[PDB]
Amino acid sequence: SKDRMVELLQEHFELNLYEARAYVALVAFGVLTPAELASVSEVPAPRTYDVLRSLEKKGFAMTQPGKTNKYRPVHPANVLEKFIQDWQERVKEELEAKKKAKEELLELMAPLIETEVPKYGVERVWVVRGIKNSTLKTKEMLEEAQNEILLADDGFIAVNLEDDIIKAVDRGVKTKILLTKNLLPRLKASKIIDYAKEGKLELRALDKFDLPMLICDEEVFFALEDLAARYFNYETQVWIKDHRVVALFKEKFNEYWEKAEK
Amino acid sequence: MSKDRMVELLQEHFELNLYEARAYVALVAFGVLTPAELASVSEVPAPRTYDVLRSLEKKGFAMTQPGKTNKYRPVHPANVLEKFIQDWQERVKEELEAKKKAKEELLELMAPLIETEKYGVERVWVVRGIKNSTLKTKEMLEEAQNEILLADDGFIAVNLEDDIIKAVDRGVKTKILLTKNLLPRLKASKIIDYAKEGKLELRALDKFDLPMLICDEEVFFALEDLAARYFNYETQVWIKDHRVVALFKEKFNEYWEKAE
Amino acid sequence: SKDRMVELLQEHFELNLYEARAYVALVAFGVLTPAELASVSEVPAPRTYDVLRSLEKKGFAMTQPGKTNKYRPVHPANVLEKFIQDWQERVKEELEAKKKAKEELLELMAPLIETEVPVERVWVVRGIKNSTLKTKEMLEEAQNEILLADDGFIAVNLEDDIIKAVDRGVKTKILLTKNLLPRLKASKIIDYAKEGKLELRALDKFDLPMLICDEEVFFALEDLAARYFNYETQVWIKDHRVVALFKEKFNEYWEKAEKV
Amino acid sequence: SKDRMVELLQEHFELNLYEARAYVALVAFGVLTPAELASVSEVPAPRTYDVLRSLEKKGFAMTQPGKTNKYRPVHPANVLEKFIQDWQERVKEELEAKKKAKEELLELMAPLIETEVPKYGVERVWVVRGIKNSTLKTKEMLEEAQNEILLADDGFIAVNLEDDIIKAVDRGVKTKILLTKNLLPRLKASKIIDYAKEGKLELRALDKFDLPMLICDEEVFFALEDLAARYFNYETQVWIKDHRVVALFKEKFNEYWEKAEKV
DNA sequence: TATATCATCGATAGTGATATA
DNA sequence: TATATCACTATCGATGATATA
Repeated sequence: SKDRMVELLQEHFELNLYEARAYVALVAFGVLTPAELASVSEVPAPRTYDVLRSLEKKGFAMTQPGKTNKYRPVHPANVLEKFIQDWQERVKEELEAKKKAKEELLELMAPLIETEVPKYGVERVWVVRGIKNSTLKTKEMLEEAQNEILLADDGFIAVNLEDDIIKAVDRGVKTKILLTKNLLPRLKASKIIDYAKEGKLELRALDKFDLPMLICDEEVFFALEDLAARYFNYETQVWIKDHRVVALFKEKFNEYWEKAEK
Repeated sequence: MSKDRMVELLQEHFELNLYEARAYVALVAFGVLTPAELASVSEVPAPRTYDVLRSLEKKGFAMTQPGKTNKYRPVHPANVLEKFIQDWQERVKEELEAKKKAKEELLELMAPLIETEKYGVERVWVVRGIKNSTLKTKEMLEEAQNEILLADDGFIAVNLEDDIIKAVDRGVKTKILLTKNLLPRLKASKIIDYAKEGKLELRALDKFDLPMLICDEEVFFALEDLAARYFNYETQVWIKDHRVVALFKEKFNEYWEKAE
Repeated sequence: SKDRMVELLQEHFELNLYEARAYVALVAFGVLTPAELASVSEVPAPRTYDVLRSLEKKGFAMTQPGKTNKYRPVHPANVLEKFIQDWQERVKEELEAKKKAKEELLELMAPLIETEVPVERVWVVRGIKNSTLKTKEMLEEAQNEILLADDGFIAVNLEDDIIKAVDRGVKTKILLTKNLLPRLKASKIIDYAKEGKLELRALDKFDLPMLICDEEVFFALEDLAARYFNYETQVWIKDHRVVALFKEKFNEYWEKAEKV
Repeated sequence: SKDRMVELLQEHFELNLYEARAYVALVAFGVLTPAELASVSEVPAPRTYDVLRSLEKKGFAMTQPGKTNKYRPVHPANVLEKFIQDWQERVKEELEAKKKAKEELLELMAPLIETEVPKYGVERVWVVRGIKNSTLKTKEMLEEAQNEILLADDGFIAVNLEDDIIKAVDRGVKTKILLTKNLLPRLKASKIIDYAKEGKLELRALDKFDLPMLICDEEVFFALEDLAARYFNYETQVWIKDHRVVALFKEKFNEYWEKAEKV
């Protein structure tokens, strides 16, 4: 059962193999010198000196310093109990430290904490050119619109999104639709005209506007004008997610909005 | 030191490594992240983001977002951080109980070995560390038969009130000299009950250079070296010799004439 | 041995745990044997020898005349000061190697660089600290107009590029926040401002800082999280309609700005 | 060469192999996609994506975010210079941090600084037995005595150390020698008695004192009385280095001293 | 014998390669 | 073609064994 004594020492009292063996030897034989320890234990001769000295610091042994160091064991009923008590104080301090750390981390993370869940990533700028990619990107904006939808279309949009707008409107999203006159001839409803008549959305027409745009909440979608590209529907478009930037486009839209209607 | 301070604290007290700590701040910062997005916005290497995010969920700091494409959300700091300390307090409670079990079992195993602890023919021993003072002074108290002279600076016999009271019950004459700063510790103590009841003498003094414990013909004292104390390696001596004890006893009686 | 001393040593003086402890021990006790070091410290006995040998190689300890392997500490005032000196020295050495490398790189990349003309009309730059990596190209390419509303990051340290553009007869309007004014003391921009070579106004604040050069515009987005990680997004757009839009906003700010 | 450019990038601009290769490719070809980068560089296909994004953050590239990310290089004349400048600020901050750390370490170590050289160790307690070890230990005390030497000998000190005492005295060490009367018969004529007569040291004799001791400065050397052992000269002796403890023994010596007879 | 040193393990952490629809 | 993951290196620090004179 000496192995058991040694086993319980390493596991619950911060003693390593040799230190555990050394202490067990002391209790059993009483007073030992490093050399004597080597002959009655499994502690290597060369190590018994620092192992006994080690126990000395841990409170497991008392010593007679001299040419020949004598070591006697502390009564296990004392050292073992003293340890647990000491251990409990160390644990209390570590607990106080973890709690302090938590309070600090919480104050630091307060400003950084984000309650909005990123819908399709953290990117706030996206460059689109394809007809497919332009369509998907626009559908995302409308699908995620919550407050307002401002659409100034001259025809740069590759797809008719009557259903996506109407789906957005039925969700309670305020919608303003601005069209060029020579799009109405192809804009026979096909709803929207219906929703307009029913006052479910606003619909105004204008002959000319140079900066067509799609605004959804705090996002804007616009093209970098390229007349040739627009024909091939490969015109470069930009999506931006920023209230400052969108607020600017929103001012431009309202300038258009107050100038025409049919 | 804002973000980095957060990564600092996380690594120091919540067992996250550097990459895990960074990953968690990012999650909290951006709400949701792909392993790719994480590598992009953070100093966690791309090839490591995958395992790093998997390690965070296993540690309870991150949850795998519904569906696919490997999207991870952070567990709210108030939740994970509070939960971590709880579970840690839980594991500590478990260990504290295992220690108390081990002690009992060890004492059960060491009973046979200790025929005598009659503690030897040696008349001098050294003990390292003031925290280890009572590991010897307790044996002095239990063996005392006639006299006890204790001038405590707060370390000689800390938490040995019961052994002192017991010795008194055995008819050992006891004189206790304390520094006035130790008085409050004696409020609910049973020692005052014995002092005013005249079972032992108890006096106080602002300070005295040489704290000591005398029991019969034994004496215990500490040396004084600043460096040694910084390392918890102060030297304390126990001597069993009538001439030397008589010498220390004279010093005690000098102090005792100035107390209370 | 305050844990904080060992802490600082590891953080700022490139000692490992055992070495940091060893050095405190030396200073504490003045002279130590490898054996004595292991005894009084938490440095393993089997490691004290190399650890002390490593301390001398790092200049923190000197080998006592001996010869029985006794080690003394180099006084903190000496070793600590010398470490910083040598570190300042190595940094000076590296700074020169960097400037050499730069020159050599520019010489090697010369042949490659004939592919520079800013087809694409939009680019993104990460980090407000990287703004000028693009805004510098804008300024040098400016031919007709320059409209700069700076909050302190748009065109930091680009005074010379601005002055140069003006010299080429490019009309310049600079709108600054009043907190940046002191930075212009004796600056050459004021010399041109007072000489009527450029307009310079100040404003308490403005939401959308920007740089307009000809038909190009440069601006930053605004996300707190992104800034914590040095990953703020900045956009460069080359489009007359969009520039016209931003120029309208600029002219709104410009109508409210102090003449400076 | 391409190797030289990549080599200077890794060494002085905090770029790793792939990042360095990637940047050099950008400068050479202008605008690249991750897939394009793989076909004109040594950057592994699977890595080109995170490698290009990495440069993006370091200020070595500009990007068009989209399904297919396009990357353009920053002009090396700009990023390289910007780097050196940024790096100089980081070193500046680090210097302030090292210096601050130094001020604190100095304040913390001030009380701990030790000017006294041990000579024979840090031990302040030593247990000695035997003539050899008892003799050597006493010779050391006398060798290191600087201020005072107090000797109360009844014969427990074993070997006669007249020469070690006289050597100490000639060094300017104040010496008080207290002896038992029945040890005087063995001291004439040599040598201590000569120094006593010449008033180079004090010499007093006393019939009885129960606690013999050797005091050197802040060290005391005494035996744990064992008459049987003392005959076999194997009596247990203790050496202690402490001003408080030595001060106590010194009071006892002085008690004996005021009771002894001169010469 | 009592001085003086080595060997093995696991975990970081930086860095260049490899694998799956 | 993009995603997903691995593999090697050196250092640390913890722990159990070996080497001189």
